[PDB]
Amino acid sequence: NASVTFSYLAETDYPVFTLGGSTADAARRLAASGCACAPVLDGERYLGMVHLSRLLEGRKGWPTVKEKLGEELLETVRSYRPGEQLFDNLISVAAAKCSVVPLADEDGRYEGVVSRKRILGFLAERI
Amino acid sequence: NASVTFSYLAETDYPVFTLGGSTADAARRLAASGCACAPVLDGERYLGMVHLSRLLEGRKGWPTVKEKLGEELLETVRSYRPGEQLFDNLISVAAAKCSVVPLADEDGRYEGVVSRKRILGFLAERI
Repeated sequence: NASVTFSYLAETDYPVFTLGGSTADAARRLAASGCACAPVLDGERYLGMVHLSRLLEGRKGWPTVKEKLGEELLETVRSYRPGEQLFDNLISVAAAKCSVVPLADEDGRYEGVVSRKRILGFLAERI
Repeated sequence: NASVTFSYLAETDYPVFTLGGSTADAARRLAASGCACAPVLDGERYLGMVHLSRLLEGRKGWPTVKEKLGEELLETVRSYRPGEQLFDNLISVAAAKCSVVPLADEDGRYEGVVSRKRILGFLAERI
């Protein structure tokens, strides 16, 4: 399977937020969905990952309606093109803080995520 | 390679809770630590995994002050012995809901966890 590309495991049924959007919404959706982190877009462009731990940092409750998803909240980690080879990149994917890595095309347009869970499921059948 | 055991990747710096403990504290600790789920013990004995999403189910924000961590909240998923072979069990580990699997000895004493992150990092070195 040496030539298998990130596209193979792409998922779009994963929480994704928009820059300037509701942080209360974001925190709730992350916590409810079993995800510690999710991509944040500006229009179509992937900008960064936001972590539930960061949204709840310092406070005792949940974000209020007024709180906005700023760029300062994001970890602007690398993305992968859907057409990149998965097996050229396992070291970096294993090292990523978030258990999914974001996919973006050549213009930076978000194309979903790939999870460590699905990568391991694929490898387990062939290792 | 072939004969590597779960023990090799075992981690004990991972959140762990105790039966009857504060659910609001547990939920707060999960969210602050970047973990969606963690083991719950009765003494040293592993009982099951608890999920942040389960703890928040039907709560507005945090669990109430009086709520205690009871066994009906747990996913009583399988554990692995530290001496079991990793390469005999990748399919089930990849399939687990939680991104970690609990280790327990022959008597069910909790011995840490093994994460999908560490397993993938280990594989990346040899694929």
